[PDB]
Amino acid sequence: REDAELLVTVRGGRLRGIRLKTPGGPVSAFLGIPFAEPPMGPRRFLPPEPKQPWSGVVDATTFQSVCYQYVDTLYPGFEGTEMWNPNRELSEDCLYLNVWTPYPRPTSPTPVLVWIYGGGFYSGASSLDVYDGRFLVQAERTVLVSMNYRVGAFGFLALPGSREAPGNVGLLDQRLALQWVQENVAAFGGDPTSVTLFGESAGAASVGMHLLSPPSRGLFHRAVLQSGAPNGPWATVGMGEARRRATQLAHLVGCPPTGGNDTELVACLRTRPAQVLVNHEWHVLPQESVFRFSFVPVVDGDFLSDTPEALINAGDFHGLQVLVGVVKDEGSYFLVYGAPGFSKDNESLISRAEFLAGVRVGVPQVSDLAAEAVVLHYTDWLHPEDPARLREALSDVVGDHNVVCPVAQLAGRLAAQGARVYAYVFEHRASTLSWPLWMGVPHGYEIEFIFGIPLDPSRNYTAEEKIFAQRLMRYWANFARTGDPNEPRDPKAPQWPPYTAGAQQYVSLDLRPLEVRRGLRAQACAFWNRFLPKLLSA
Amino acid sequence: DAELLVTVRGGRLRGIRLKTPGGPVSAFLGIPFAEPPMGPRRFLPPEPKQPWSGVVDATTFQSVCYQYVDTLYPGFEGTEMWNPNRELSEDCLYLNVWTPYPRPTSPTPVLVWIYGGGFYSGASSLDVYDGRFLVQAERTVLVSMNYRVGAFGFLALPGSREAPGNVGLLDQRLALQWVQENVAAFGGDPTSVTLFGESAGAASVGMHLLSPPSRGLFHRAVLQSGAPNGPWATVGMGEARRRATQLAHLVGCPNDTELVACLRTRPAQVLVNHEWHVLPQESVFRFSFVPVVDGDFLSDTPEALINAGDFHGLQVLVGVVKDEGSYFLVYGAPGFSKDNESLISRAEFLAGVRVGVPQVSDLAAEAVVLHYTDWLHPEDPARLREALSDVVGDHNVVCPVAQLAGRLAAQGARVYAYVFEHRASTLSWPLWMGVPHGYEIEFIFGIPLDPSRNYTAEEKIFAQRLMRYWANFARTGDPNEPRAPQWPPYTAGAQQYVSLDLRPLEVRRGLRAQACAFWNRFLPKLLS
Ligand SMILES: *[C@@H]1O[C@H](CO[C@@H]2O[C@@H](C)[C@@H](O)[C@@H](O)[C@@H]2O)[C@@H](O[C@@H]2O[C@H](CO)[C@@H](O)[C@H](O)[C@H]2NC(C)=O)[C@H](O)[C@H]1NC(C)=O
Ligand SMILES: *[C@@H]1O[C@H](CO[C@@H]2O[C@@H](C)[C@@H](O)[C@@H](O)[C@@H]2O)[C@@H](O[C@@H]2O[C@H](CO)[C@@H](O)[C@H](O)[C@H]2NC(C)=O)[C@H](O)[C@H]1NC(C)=O
Ligand SMILES: *[C@@H]1O[C@H](CO)[C@@H](O)[C@H](O)[C@H]1NC(C)=O
Repeated sequence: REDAELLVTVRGGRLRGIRLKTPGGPVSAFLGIPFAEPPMGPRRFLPPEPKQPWSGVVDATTFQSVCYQYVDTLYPGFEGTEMWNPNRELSEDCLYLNVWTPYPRPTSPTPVLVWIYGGGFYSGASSLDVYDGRFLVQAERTVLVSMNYRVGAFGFLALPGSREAPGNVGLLDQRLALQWVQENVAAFGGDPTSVTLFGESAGAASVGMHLLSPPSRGLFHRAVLQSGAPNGPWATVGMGEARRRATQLAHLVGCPPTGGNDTELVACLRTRPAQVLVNHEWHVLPQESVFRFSFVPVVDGDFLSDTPEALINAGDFHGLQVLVGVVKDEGSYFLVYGAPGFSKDNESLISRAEFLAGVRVGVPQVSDLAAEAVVLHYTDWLHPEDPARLREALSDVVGDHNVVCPVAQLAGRLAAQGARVYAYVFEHRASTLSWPLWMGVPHGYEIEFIFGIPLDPSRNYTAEEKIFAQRLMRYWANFARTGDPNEPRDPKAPQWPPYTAGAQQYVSLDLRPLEVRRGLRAQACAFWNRFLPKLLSA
Repeated sequence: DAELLVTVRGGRLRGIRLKTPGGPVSAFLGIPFAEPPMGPRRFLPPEPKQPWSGVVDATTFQSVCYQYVDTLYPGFEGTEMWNPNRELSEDCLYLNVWTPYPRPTSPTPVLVWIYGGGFYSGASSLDVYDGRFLVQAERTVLVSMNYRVGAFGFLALPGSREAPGNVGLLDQRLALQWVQENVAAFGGDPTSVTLFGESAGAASVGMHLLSPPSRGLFHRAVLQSGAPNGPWATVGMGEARRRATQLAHLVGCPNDTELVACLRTRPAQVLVNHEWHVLPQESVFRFSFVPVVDGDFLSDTPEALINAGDFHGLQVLVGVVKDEGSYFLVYGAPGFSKDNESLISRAEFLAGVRVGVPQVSDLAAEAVVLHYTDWLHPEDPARLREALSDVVGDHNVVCPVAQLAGRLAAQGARVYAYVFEHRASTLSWPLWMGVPHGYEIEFIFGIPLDPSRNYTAEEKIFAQRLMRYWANFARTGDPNEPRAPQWPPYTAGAQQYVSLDLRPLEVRRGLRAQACAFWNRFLPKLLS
């Protein structure tokens, strides 16, 4: 009749899961658990409501729908883009989370990893192949949780001050899921007193915002920020700019038939089909850029009482352990989405005039003086027009500005203000990687190793890549268990030292053993983090 | 001895025979080329020397123009070699001619030397400017003049006739006119005159390049460690008026006519004693009275003039020493001394920057600290010493010279560039200063051939090389010897220059190209 391992009772009612086959053995998965009431109709743009209790058994046996989002059509049928696109139907009914647990269920409380996906706050889903938790859970005996959260207008359109579209509800979705983990993870054998958040890109930025928001900060203990930071220039927006964007979107879909009473405007927005909002959301940006990020978290005093930059500087982070890192070529991926002269299908050897144009697109919304400063810093004046060099330099501009330097600034301030910080640069280019060689190790391509995807037999990774994947999973689980990625009791293994504002040490992650190195693009980031904001005042 | 008797338009001269290790040389030292600029003539353009009867005694150097005397390290060779070595006088407008013995009987190419000293000091009589070795070795005629410095040469009340400014530059021009009219009497060829100069002397040369009435007085130019577009080399009309006015107040003077008349009653030495504290801020530089851009001598700023010029038909030799900034740091950069290693702290570095780069905004200063900090070693004392040296040298010498070279080459000129990288075995400054500002000059003039001095045999050969490059350039506009690794022209693209040291010429690219992008391309956009 029934199998007890696959049955669990959470506060809301009963659930039935599936037994998953992994190369190392069985795992229990409960996929598609509802944690909020569906944010439908009148509940569009509103904070999430906790899921009301149910009778009978909910089947948590497959991933639920993807939240409504734009679908990338740049390179149709190309694996490099398609691997990030929705693999379930789009629905506004998307507030479900997923729990993976060992088979049989742990008998003593087990550390929990909670994954928050990225996608620029306009896309992403917990159901992507590359976020499959079955391999981590099996290899390291942790519980893994991932949630869906609203993106785009649905998650971050804000008319600040109003009750009908207060903004940041996508982050509130993440918080509700975190509250759910507190109240329920024990039922799966998980330890609500050992919860580690981790996420990549917009997911990392979200992790960081939970760090800086007191009502979230109580729901977890440790944090991992992969290739993103809450102080990233794309990651937040001001109350005014948020309103301008909300309002422009409304206008574009015929709402108020501009501005006016917020209640009327939002009610008119609620009558539009989801797909219509999605279709117009690319229009609301002030400048042509490679960062299609129309709606993102808003600094409005509520979720964030001040800018993330400010909150970081003012904060006491004693008793916090954090793991942070970046891939070797953060910038390259983004360049084929707009920068003149770039394509995945040629060498993208750009001209100097193409380089100058690329700087404005890769660093949108800075003054001409600031742009000049960028061009000066990144030009090699002994070779000002070498196409190969200009390509590399532009990739560095985009990467440094949007990822590496926000991450370095976060790491430095946290370390100096009480946190134990560990830092990495991921340098392995997958044998399976379908992007061209000149892109190096692009944004996003460490995730599949962290989740242990190369252990999937149907995939064609090398045996060394399997070993490497197992190393990374070990570091992450070590960090989740102890706050330290280092092998507890292993001495002949090279040691990963803490990152500090002075020595600035980090390790390289590739097939070779750990190599300790200094500075996260230190010269470059002094420009973005120390000088450029002073040029902003005067 | 008839070789020592010469008649110039003004009258008759008696010179002196000098010895060198290579043979004799004829020298005519202390020739008057202007009426003495004294009493009512203080601050005025030079008047041509009125003819004389009898024979001028031209066997010894004449007086040094009034100037501050450096007392930072009394008795120290490294500083005393630049101080006056004759008595001070406002009666100082004399020039000197060295020529082969016996005097050439066919037109010989002429080198004309303009000394540096921040426009506040210097003299043609310093040992290190001794023309005898160049003249014997390379058979040129060599001329050097004294020109008025400090307030006496560059105090300006723009618009006034009583003190129009730039008269020290006019002293230089008048001497160049003198050379046109009289150098043939010594065997010199007035159709082959090369100007060379170091530091403010180099800025002077460049200024003559950019001023049409001077441009007809010479044919080729050498600019050593200085350039007319240097941030210290000129002053705007308004700021010149302010500094003049402040000097007047400091010496107790109260209408331009009235002000200048009162200044003219003050002993020269009194003006000198107060010239230092008219500057708008503390600085390692003592540069109160400098050439003023007033539309007359310079119709525009040297920067503007350089950008707008057609320089086809010009050949220029330019260069710098390896460590331009180090020398200046011991004159007021906190934590610096010639007598210790000058290992400064970061706070001292930050302070030093405001002193090495005066009168720029905080934002500008921050940018300087950004560019020159190694953010992996932000506090290493040795690295900080080196970087502050870099800052001062880049800003004041290397990047103005680089900009001048690039623009001239891109606008028709043929440019040759060098970096001078030999530290003299006899150098009396500490080792951490490397090759400091001014210490190529003694090699160019062949001072190492003086047997009474203690240079090595390698060093004498080196000097001979440098004398040959320089005279080659004066004769043909090309320093190269026959095919020897060749010295290529400097171009805005390839940016090639050669290293001058004991080794053969090594060709390299870029005169601190990354650093000078900061000073020459970015920083101007900021101040807008
Ligand atoms: C490299 O590619 C870009 C992108 O163009 C597309 O991708 C190429 C691989 C190739 O398949 C092209 O036919 C595609 O159009 C090129 O930039 C484009 O150039 C075309 C023609 O000049 C122009 O109309 C587009 O606007 C350009 N697009 C952008 C984003 O600038 C680039 O020239 C290619 N470099 C080569 C071929 O050397
Ligand atoms: C290196 O020397 C400087 C200069 O000080 C002078 O030269 C020294 C060799 C010694 O003879 C001192 O007595 C001289 O004053 C030092 O900077 C000075 O430090 C003292 C310390 O109180 C201070 O009073 C002076 O104002 C400083 N002078 C300047 C120009 O900043 C420097 O500390 C020495 N470096 C060392 C000792 O490591
Ligand atoms: C907006 O309109 C609604 C519709 O009746 C009204 O109740 C509300 O008071 C209005 N909002 C404000 C701020 O006045």
